[PDB]
Amino acid sequence: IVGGYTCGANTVPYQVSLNSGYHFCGGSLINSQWVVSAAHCYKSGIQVRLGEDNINVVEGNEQFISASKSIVHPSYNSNTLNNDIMLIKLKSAASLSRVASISLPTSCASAGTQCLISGWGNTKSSGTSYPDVLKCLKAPILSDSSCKSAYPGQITSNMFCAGYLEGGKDSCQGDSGGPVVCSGKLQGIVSWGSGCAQKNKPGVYTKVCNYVSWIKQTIASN
Amino acid sequence: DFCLEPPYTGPCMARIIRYFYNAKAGLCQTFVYGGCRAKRNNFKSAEDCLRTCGGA
Ligand SMILES: [Ca+2]
Repeated sequence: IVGGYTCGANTVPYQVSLNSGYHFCGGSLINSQWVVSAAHCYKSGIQVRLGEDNINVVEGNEQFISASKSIVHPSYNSNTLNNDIMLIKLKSAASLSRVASISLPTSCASAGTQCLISGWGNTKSSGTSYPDVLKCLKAPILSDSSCKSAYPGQITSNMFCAGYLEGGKDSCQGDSGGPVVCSGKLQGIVSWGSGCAQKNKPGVYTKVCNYVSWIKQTIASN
Repeated sequence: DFCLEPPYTGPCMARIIRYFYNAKAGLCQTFVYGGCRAKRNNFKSAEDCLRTCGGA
């Protein structure tokens, strides 16, 4: 997260860290045994870390649970990045105020909606600086038109842009798979962009409201 | 020669550590890969990197 602020310990209870010997992606807890993240974050040997604030020191509120199954959307396209969503089943159920699940959306959010984006990704647009603690950012959802203007022929109906055209505030490496929460509902998943916090290049997110039925049924039959 | 190409992080926002052959240093080094659209000078281990590109 570039241009954000320190969230404060366990103030984003649904935020998870995907660990493979080190933090490589974020994710959101949607129920005691399931996590949603990005499809490009698929990796073998994933350990999910819940209740984290400082990802470098054991603070006592953590729960490290291995993934038993990782389900990448059947239509995920690694070239176009369309359908960049994945479900991770925990090997055991997490014990749910410092660890809680986030609600799925009943409807899609409109342009202008203010959302909270969180993650342990790079905090520098030009440079490298990974934080110990969780960072937060409030950014508005942008209209489909402007999103398509920023990324010609790359935006599908399953993607939305959020951020500031001026730049300076955005998600970055290390944030992929993390949550974009608006009005208490999970609306997006950090996915891709052109650099971080660049002017006229807002971040691109997976539009969760289009996958709700797939998520509910997939979770139930696995 | 793809072994001579600089490392490519790509457009995705992950922080995945991979290896690339650094022809200047004559060795495989680590870099941050974003998770998608990998070019060929991108390996999961130093051994794979040295086998494919070593000595380029
Ligand atoms: Ca910790």
